[PDB]
Amino acid sequence: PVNLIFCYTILQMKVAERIMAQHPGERFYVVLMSENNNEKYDYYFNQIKDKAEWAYFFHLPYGLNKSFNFIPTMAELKVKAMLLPKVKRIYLASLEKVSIAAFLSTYPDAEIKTFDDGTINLIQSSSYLGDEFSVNGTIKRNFARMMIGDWSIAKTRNASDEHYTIFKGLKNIMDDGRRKMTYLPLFDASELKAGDETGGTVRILLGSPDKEMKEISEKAAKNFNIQYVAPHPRQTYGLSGVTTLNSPYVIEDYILREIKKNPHTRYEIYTFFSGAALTMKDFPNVHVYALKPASLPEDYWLKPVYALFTQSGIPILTFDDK
Amino acid sequence: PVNLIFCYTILQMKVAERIMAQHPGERFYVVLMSENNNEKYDYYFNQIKDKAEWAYFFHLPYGLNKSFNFIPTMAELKVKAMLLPKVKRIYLASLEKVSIAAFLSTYPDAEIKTFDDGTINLIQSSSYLGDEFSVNGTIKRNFARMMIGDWSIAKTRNASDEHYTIFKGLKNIMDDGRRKMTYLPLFDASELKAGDETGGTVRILLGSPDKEMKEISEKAAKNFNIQYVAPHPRQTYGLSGVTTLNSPYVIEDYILREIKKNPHTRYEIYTFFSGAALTMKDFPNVHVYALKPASLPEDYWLKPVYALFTQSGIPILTFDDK
Ligand SMILES: CC(=O)N[C@@H]1[C@@H](O)[C@@H](F)[C@@](OP(=O)(O)OC[C@H]2O[C@@H](n3ccc(N)nc3=O)[C@H](O)[C@@H]2O)(C(=O)O)O[C@H]1[C@H](O)[C@H](O)CO
Ligand SMILES: CC(=O)N[C@@H]1[C@@H](O)[C@@H](F)[C@@](OP(=O)(O)OC[C@H]2O[C@@H](n3ccc(N)nc3=O)[C@H](O)[C@@H]2O)(C(=O)O)O[C@H]1[C@H](O)[C@H](O)CO
Repeated sequence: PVNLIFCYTILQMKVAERIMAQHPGERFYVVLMSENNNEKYDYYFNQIKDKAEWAYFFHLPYGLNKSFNFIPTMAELKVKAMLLPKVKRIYLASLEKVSIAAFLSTYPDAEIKTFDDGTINLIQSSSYLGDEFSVNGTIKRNFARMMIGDWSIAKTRNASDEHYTIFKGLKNIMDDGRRKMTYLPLFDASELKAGDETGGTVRILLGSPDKEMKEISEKAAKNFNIQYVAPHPRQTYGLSGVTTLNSPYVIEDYILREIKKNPHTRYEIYTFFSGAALTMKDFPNVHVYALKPASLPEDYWLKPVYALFTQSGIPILTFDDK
Repeated sequence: PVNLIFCYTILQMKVAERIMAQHPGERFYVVLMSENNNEKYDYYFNQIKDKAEWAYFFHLPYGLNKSFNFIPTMAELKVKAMLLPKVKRIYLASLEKVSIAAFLSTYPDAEIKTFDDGTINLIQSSSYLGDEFSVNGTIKRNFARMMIGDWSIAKTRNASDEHYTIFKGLKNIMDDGRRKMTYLPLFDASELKAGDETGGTVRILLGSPDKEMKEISEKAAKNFNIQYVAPHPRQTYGLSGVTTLNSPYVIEDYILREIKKNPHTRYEIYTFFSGAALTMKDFPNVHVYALKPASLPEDYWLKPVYALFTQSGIPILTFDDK
């Protein structure tokens, strides 16, 4: 059972030390957040880091704080005012309305617009009320209760007049009639120039960052005659028996580039339900398949995942991974 | 007139690019906040950094986000729950109740306690209503209106039952009868062991981080026969004609150490109204003097500064710096 201490000055770090002293042997996680980095801050952060179970130094940019911990001189007031950006518009992910609410309030006249957080935006309200998520005290119900509370805040606090979504024609959690819904594709079909799939077929497995998925991935590659793996940005193990694509791009960027260079090629994307399937749903010459290993429980994924994939016309291919 | 974009994923960075594309030549400040650092995040941050006027990558710790931008698997839900700290107590600076309100709400059952932000805590409510701060549209009135709004939030939202102050016997802005006020000194007199000032006198000027203060500082040192300067943690210029103390400690730490080693020495601290004067007000064998250069306007400092210094028994020494 931990105590947290949040500090943004050296003296607050000393105070934090005094508090720790009065609670000897208890567990403390100390956070320092400052815009200034200099010898003294590091010296004092190191000091409190030796005394706490866990400490972190969040580094911020110069000018972030509109507020003052000290009593400013008139000059310091002038400097601060004539430095602050004059902000006309803030764009942020719908759920960042919750996590950065405090900052939005310091710019009450800015026009706010939101964009998809990601595939989280595709779970409808009524789905959070589903029986899956309605057992009191369970992990799934805590998730749903947390989402419902946050969407409510994102939708009704700090008014925003527009939401950009990257998912054409799936109902968005943000579409509540209090804002314009605007489709914002990741590409322009005009610049891509894809034509008829008269050329060949390229098969790619989307790698998983979970290492327990290694054998299952390797078995999928064989079972389905898949030439390539595109590793996940956080994937840290290698897959054998398949050609790994070493590219600097995430899959959507990689595939859009390859389509432009190969406008007649058929790309087949196979995945263990990555959100990239929903993100690439409407890319030309792209055909997504979901893979379902028999050895995983039917409820490995939440029910809305199957429903979005199915609504989106994405086949689910089951296979006995043994 | 700037636009801000806040992002916490790679794809949100692409979206941010699309938005920028639709607003060609306008000014954009882009912020990326993530717990994950890997090749792909840096590649994509660099990319958007080449496209925006200003961009920053705030690095956060692993686990910070209780929320999800994607639809989690059951396994990912389990991992997240069994990782989150069980928090019993949060200590934070009174004004951090405002800036980190969003985080407090994710731990609604934690006991919250606050401590001084700093000398800002010593300006009373009625003082913000002073005539100095009551001219509509001025920089001082915007400051007061901002403080009044934030203290109100800090005092009445997310209930906290106790405030630690480091300033004995000056009225605190947080003392509103909705919390215990607790004095928390920076030292124990029991461990310091200061005795009668039978030894010698040490005179120290507190350096200023403002370089326009250089000549004035150097003239003060001569006029007042001050042996030493203790530079401010952000001071970046050197003072001539005085011995600069090269120490790793801030003044309060330095002086407490020197007192313990020299319990009969008289320390005289001279300052251009540093908050360290108020912080060290009640240190044994310490005698603080405020310095007021004739060449600065009478309103260089705000009126509550003079009043706190005067209430605290701190002489103000005027001198014609020429
Ligand atoms: C905080 C957190 O966990 N974030 C995770 C990310 O670290 C990863 F863990 C995961 O990834 P997941 O659904 O599969 O896919 C998310 C994005 O990762 C890229 N990708 C994925 C697989 C692959 N083989 N090649 C790729 O290039 C695509 O751009 C895709 O749209 C997850 O659920 O495992 O979910 C994402 C976020 O949803 C995403 O990073 C931003 O939209
Ligand atoms: C964000 C921001 O501007 N922060 C500023 C700091 O960078 C500096 F700019 C200033 O400093 P100021 O009142 O003089 O004093 C603040 C603290 O700095 C240390 N000190 C100061 C002068 C000196 N010669 N030797 C020292 O060791 C002491 O610990 C003192 O209590 C300012 O008003 O100029 O105010 C502080 C904060 O109030 C302080 O850092 C935390 O309490």
